[PDB]
Parts: sequence; structure tokens; C-alpha cells
Amino acid sequence: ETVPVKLKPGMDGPKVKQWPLTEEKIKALVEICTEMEKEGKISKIGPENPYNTPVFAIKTKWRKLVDFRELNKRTQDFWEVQLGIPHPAGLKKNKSVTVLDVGDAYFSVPLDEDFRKYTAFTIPSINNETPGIRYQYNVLPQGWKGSPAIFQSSMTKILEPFRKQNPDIVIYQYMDDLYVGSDLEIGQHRTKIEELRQHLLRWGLTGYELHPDKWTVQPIVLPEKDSWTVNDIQKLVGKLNWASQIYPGIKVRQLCKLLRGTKALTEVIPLTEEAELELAENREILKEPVHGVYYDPSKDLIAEIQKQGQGQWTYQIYQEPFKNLKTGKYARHTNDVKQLTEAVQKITTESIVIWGKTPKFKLPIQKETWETWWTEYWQATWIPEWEFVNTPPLVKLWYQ
Amino acid sequence: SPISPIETVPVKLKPGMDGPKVKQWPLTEEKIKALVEICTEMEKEGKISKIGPENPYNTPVFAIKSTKWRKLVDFRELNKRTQDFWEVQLGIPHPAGLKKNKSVTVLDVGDAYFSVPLDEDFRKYTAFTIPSINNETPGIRYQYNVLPQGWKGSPAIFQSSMTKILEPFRKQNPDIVIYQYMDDLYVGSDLEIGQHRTKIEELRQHLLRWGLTTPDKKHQKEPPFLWMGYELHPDKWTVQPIVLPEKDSWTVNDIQKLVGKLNWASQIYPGIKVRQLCKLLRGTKALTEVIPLTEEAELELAENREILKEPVHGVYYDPSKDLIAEIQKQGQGQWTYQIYQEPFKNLKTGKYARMRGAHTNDVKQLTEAVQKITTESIVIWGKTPKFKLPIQKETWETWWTEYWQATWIPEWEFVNTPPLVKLWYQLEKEPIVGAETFYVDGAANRETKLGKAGYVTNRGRQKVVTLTDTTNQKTELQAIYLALQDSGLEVNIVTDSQYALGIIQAQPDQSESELVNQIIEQLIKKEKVYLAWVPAHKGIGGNEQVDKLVSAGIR
Ligand SMILES: Cc1ccnc2c1NC(=O)c1cccnc1N2C1CC1
Ligand SMILES: CCOC(=O)C1C(=O)N(O)c2ncccc2C1O
Ligand SMILES: [Mn+2]
Ligand SMILES: [Mn+2]
Repeated sequence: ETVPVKLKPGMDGPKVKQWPLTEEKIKALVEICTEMEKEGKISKIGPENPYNTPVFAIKTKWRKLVDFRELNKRTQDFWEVQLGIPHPAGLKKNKSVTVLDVGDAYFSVPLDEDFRKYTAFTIPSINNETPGIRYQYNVLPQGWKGSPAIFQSSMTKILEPFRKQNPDIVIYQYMDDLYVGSDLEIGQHRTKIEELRQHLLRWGLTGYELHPDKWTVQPIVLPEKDSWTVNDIQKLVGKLNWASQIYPGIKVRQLCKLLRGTKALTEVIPLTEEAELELAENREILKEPVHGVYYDPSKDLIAEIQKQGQGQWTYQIYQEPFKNLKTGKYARHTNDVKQLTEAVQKITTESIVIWGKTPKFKLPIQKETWETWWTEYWQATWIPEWEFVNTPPLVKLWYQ
Repeated sequence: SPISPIETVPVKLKPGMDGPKVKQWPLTEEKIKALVEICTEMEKEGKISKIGPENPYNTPVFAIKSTKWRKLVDFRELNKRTQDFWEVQLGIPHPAGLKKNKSVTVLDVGDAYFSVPLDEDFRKYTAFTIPSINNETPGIRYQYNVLPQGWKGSPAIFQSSMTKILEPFRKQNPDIVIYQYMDDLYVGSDLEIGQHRTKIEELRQHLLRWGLTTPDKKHQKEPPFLWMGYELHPDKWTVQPIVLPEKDSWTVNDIQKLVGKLNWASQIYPGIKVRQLCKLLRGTKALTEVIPLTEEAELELAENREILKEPVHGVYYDPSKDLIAEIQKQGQGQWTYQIYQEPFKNLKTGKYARMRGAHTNDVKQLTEAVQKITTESIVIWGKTPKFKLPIQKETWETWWTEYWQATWIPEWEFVNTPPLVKLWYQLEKEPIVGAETFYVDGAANRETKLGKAGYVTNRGRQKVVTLTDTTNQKTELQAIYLALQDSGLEVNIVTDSQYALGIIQAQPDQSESELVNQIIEQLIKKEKVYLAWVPAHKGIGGNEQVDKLVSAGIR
């Protein structure tokens, strides 16, 4: 039943252009929307509604994903400092975390009359042959951050008995997703999930499986080799020099003492002993977390992704540059964009699990390319913020 | 002129703001007379209705000239106060995306805006006053009951109404294609010149039933239709007549008009070029200044004249066939393309010539042109075409894997149409044994703008040039350039500039910097080049040497 919602003072509703869609996605959306309209979830709108929010189709059954990133910014105060959902620090420590699409719940709750206009979206036509089909939500929409904030009290009710029966089970609600984490054995965990799906089923809802305890760091591995060449030791110091800007205690001097005077690169030079003394003591520091780096909940998260080739991708999460909260990797018909879109999702889930927000991504890709292709492989119910960037050619090898 | 039985569209004003109250300027007697004749005529038709000065709102009126007048209302202030509306379209169709049809008919709506009603609660804000001969009498005051000319919301609402009117007819005539454009309708089908003529009249009835008058059999336009700069036959399309005047003198304005025409023509005429004509407009002068034609511009104009020799048309789209896009390098920075379904019968042509960033190569340019065409195809056809590219799978394969950016060209095939796209040099993965290891560095004094570029080698060699108006970045590129100049066909170059490494590592073959082009010129002449990076100021053999050598008197 409609709880009053409004915008943040000063700012107005979203006016975002709709992306060109392919024939099949448009057809899929026309079907999806004809239905939702019969069931009263959405209603056709007139030109008196100047607002707009992009819509896409994703995945066997096609399904509708609405890009509410813009609306979420303009209602932030509502879903964050009015009806904010608290984040539990235990979720990341769990042995197993299952993610459930609980987003079908929101259609039972009607949306505030005066707010419905801001949820306007459009299904465009091929070659702009017909005017776009315009709609607005009558109920809480999927992908809008206000939805779980409003539903929070209904959710607490639904989960009350299950929470009572399993005090050691962590349940976190982010968006359309419920994050359920336990320290149980896997068979017992997967059973407790099915057990939970039955609770949900009695209210009208309907898995994907993570292991956050097994997220050990990506230590910047320094090479071990027999008979180093001048070139190799230069690459070695460059890696260390950079590592000392983040990790305290990284010593470098002894290595360069071996590089004195203008020498050739291929000239093999013998290694002393002070090298292995510093090297191993460095390796020791890299395999531990960063000392002095802590998450400020009022600062945006940022993630950088570097292409490594051979279907490999390294990434780093931070708020202040070089002050890494977490580094990582990603293993591999499979193309760059497919892998990149898959990596982004992986990194984003981990971020939600750890901090309860999505990071702004710095993407090693051309804007247009990403925009045309990302939906082909996108599977999540949310969309993180993204920028497009030039990966510094040396950041690449450092994390390699 | 019918006033349509439609539902009304609820219009409001921009929050906080009240309606317009702009004073009516007094007009001349012939102007005041003319307005009364017009307004009472509109009054009897239901277009406008009388009110009194209890209604506090006003918008000024005017009358312009022919032996009779037209009434102009300046809705500027109301327009500034009326709410924002949804856009009247997100884009305009390209003819190339239209299905082929046996027959196509134009029906323009009689008296567009005045046929559709205006929301009751907004009518009061459209108040205008026809004043008396001077100060004199209180004026005659009217308000609109229909959508007014030049009002912010009339475009969107009329279009909104038309969509709603057609909706039932569309859904009970699924194999009938109708397109709304302003006060026009384009209707096509595949039925014969008999029952097609029938079907128009069924539509005209449906329109008159909803208070919209459309011309009959005898008064409707004939193919081809002029529309938005196109000619549109039922089975073919082309751009409207392009005529490049032969002038003794070419002014900026003339060249601008030429470029615009050529750009327009290029939708269907293959091989159109405009780089040399465009070059002239750079850092320009007055509209009327005569620009003497460059030889290359003269060559470009002649080529374009030649291409536009005889008329060329485009075909319409067939949904059952795939699309084929072919791309060709036309010269420097210039890329040309064709899209067809059946070998060489073009749906449309086009050109790409952008400069994404300072430094680029043909493989980067080619793949950017691919993305441009890819987007376009989605818009026009709702699918991506099969690509045919002047590049070897292996040339492409190599570039992608090694490159730091993520890329994805959809399904494509090599086509041997020179110039072929290739990389012009490649940096080594391994330092060259028995080759002279140059250590390069630059230095620049920020206030003076003076700089030193230089190298020390493993073989004792040592050079230092002075540069006068420079930046650190330029000095490093200069230093790397020196190392290439005096090294011969096999060199290791270690630098401390990531900027420099970055540019070179991505195999550019053209730049917006002359210095970078000199480096390219050198890199091709080479046989084996290895470039590597070391951090600045970490006691590295040759690096500390050149640094001290270039920092002499500079920092
Ligand atoms: C201007 C325009 C834009 C969009 N579609 C069309 C038209 N008009 C045509 O002349 C036309 C011709 C060929 C095929 N479809 C066309 N039509 C379709 C509607 C019958
Ligand atoms: C800002 C000056 O800092 C330095 O000492 C540096 C310097 O001398 N050189 O040559 C340099 N060369 C390339 C990159 C960065 C630097 C430096 O920071
Ligand atoms: Mn330097
Ligand atoms: Mn230096």
C-alpha cells in the first residue's frame, strides 16, 4: 500500500535517451510489456510525461532489465538515508553465499501515485518507423533502489520465521537480490536454500553460488629465475618501485646496485645475496593485505580492469588510487567483450558482498563498442556505473 | 474544418510558475481590422472562444503580409512557462530501412493543429487580446480550444492523438504500413492498384470519423515523393538532386554549402570525398572571404563531379536476407563503405573519417569504422551486417590479442581490395643481443620552456641536443627520436617515459604531432626495435647517466 516517495530537493526526474535495440529484443519487450499491462504492473502514457529511462532485454526466457541508474541518483536520500538496508560484515566471511532473484516480490506492492511518472520508459521501433511505445510503473519496479527500501518491512516479515529457525544464517538484501550466506556444509547449505525458497514461494517469489571465505588476495608475484639478465632486473625494480607506493616496507636499493654504469640489456649478470634477502622479504609483504587501507562508507568505490591476453583479466578495487581494498583475477567461442562483461559482473557481486555497494568501473574499451555489445552477455539484475579509459601500458604488467 | 472527438491531454505549467501576463502592444487599424475578420472566422469554427478580463492572462498578437493577412501569436512567454514534453521522435527513418512495396500513398492532414482539442484547464493560459484603435476600449479577448500554432506542446500532442487514432486501424490492418510525419501520412501495401485504392478510402473514412480531412483520389500526390531531402519511389530511393556549381571564386560559405551537399550525397553515392575541401575551412575567416582552391581540393572536386556524373539510386530492405557491409580505405584518414544484400545493389553507402585521439593506425581506424556501421545497422535494420574487410584475419588476430583494449568485430571475412590494412612495424618482445642499447631521457625547464634531449649507450656514444619551446613529453619523444636517428637497423631503447612507451607500443602509423610522425618514419626504416621502460631516478645504469646529462642547467 502506497508509501509516499519524492525526489531529492532541487533535482528533477530522469530524461535519459533510449539505446538502439535489435529486432529480437524489441519483440521480446513488446511481449513482456503487453502482459505486464494486462496484469496492471504498467500503464501506457501520454506526451505530458517528459521523463525517460532506458530499457533492455537480457537472459532461456527473455526478460526485461530497466536501467534505473539515473533515477537511483535522484532518489538517493530515500533508499539510503530514510529506509537504508544495513550491511552485515559477516557475509564476506561466510563459507558459502547463495544469491536469489527475489525481485518478483515488488509487483504486489503499488507505487506512489505522484511518483509513477518518473519511472517512464520507451520501447523504440526499428528505423524509427512508428512512435515509441511509452509506459510507466503502477507498482514498485525492478532495478529501482527505492523498491527494496519500501519492501524492507514486508521482507522482514517473510523472513522472520526462517531467521528464527536459523540464527547463524546471514541474509542481506541489496536490490532485486537476496544474499544468503552460511558456514554450513555445502549439502546442508543448498538444502537450507531450497527450504528458504519455500518460505518465499508462499508470498509469490522464486541457485547462484559463491564462496567468499575462499577469496584470498592476488599477490603481485615476483619472478624466480636462474641467471638474470639486465633487462629482467629492470622489469623487477619497476614492479617493486610501484609496489612501494601502496605497500609499506618495500625495499628496492640492493637490486639496482647490480645495475651500475651503462650496460647492454642481454648481458647476463650474476646475482648477489642481498637480492634474495630483499626479494623474499618483499614477497612476504605482497602476500598479506594492505596495511592502513580502510573502507570509507561515504566515498565512491572504483574498479580498474586490465586486459592480460590469453583470456586473462586482472582488476583492482579502491577508493583512493593505489590504496587497494582488493585485487583479483579472471579466467576465460569467447571474446574480449564477453569476458569483460563477465568480469564486471563478478567484480560487482564481490563488491556488493563486501561493502554493499557497486563500484564505478574504469573500462579498457571503446564507449560505442561496450554500449552496443554489453547486453548480449549481461545477466545481473543491476547495472554499475562505468567510465571508459586508457589502461596505462605499465599498470598492465605490474598486476600481471 | 472538423475539431476531432479525441480524449484530451492533461497539460500543466512548469512548477511554481504562473501563466503569462505579457501586455498587448497596440496595433494599427488595418492590423486590428484584419485580426477581427480572422478571429471571428476561427470563433465560428470552434477554434477560439470569447472570454472577459476576469481571465488575467495575455499573450501578444500580430498580423503580417499578398492581399490578405495571417495572424501570428508570439507564444514565447507561454512556451517558457509550459511543462516539458516527451520528444516528438527519437530519430527519423532512413529510406534504406524501408520495406519494398507495390504502392505507396501520401495523405496530409487538413489544417493540422487546429483539428485537435486542447485541455480545458490549460485553455485559459492561451488568452490573447485584440486591442481597440488606441488606448480606447477594452480589447476583444479569446482563448484556444484547439492546439495553437507555435505552442510548445502542439507537436507532441497532435502526434500523440494521431497515433491513438491510427492504433485500431493498424491492429485491424496488420499488413498495412503507415508512417506519421508532422502533418503527413505515408501509407504503403503490397495489394494491387485496385484494392489498394480501396484501402486508402477506408483509412480516409477512419480519419474523417475522427475529425481529420485528407485529400481524395483526385487530389493526392504522386510518386516520387520529396521528403526530408529524399526522392522516394515505391521500389527505389535516392537523395534529391545534387548540383555542384562551377565557380571562378570559392567563398567559405560556398565551400560550406558544397561540403554539406557532398556529405548528404554520400548516403548513396560511393566514394565521395571531402577531406581536402574540409581542410580549407580550418582556423577560418569571414563567410565571404574567397578561399583559393588547393590542388588536392581541385582533385577531390573533380572526383566528386565524376561520381555524381550520372544518377545512382538505393534499393529497399528485404527482411529475409542478411546485410553485407563492405569497407575500403580511400586514402589518408578516409574510409568509405557500402551496404547491400544482393551483390552490389546498394541499400546505402557512406564514409568514415574521424580521428579518435592523437595517434592511431589503420587497424584501429578500420575497427572504429566497423563500430560506427554496426550502430547504424542496429538503428536502421535492427541487426548487424556481415562485414567484408580489407584486412587479413591474421593481421587482425595479431593486433587484437596483443593490444591492451578490448575489441569485438562481429562476423567478417577478408576481401582483397587494396589498399590492404597492415601494421607497418612491430616492437620486439625480447631485447636484441648484439645491438646498441640506447638510454634516452629528456628534461624541460618549465618557465624558460628550454629543454635537452639525449642518449648514452652501452658502446660509449653520447649526444645532447637543445630545444627551445618544449615540454617534458616532447623532450622524451625527441630523445627517443635521436636514438633512432643514429643507431642503424637494430636497436634497444630504454626510456623512463610511460607516455612515450604508450604511444609507440600501440603501433601508430599516423599522428597529429609531427615529431611522432618522424619517429614512425624511423621505426619503419628499422628492422628490429626493442623498447623498454625503467623508472626514473632509481639508480639504473644508463638511465642515471642521461638524466644527469640532460638535467645539466635545466633543473
Ligand atoms: C517517408 C517515408 C518514411 C517511412 N516509411 C515510408 C515513407 N514513405 C515512402 O515513400 C515509402 C516508400 C517505399 C517504402 N515505404 C515507404 N514508407 C512506408 C510507410 C509506407
Ligand atoms: C617532476 C620531476 O621529477 C623527477 O625527478 C623526474 C625526472 O627527473 N624525470 O626525468 C622523469 N622522467 C620521466 C617520468 C618522470 C620523471 C620524473 O618524475
Ligand atoms: Mn625522463
Ligand atoms: Mn630525467
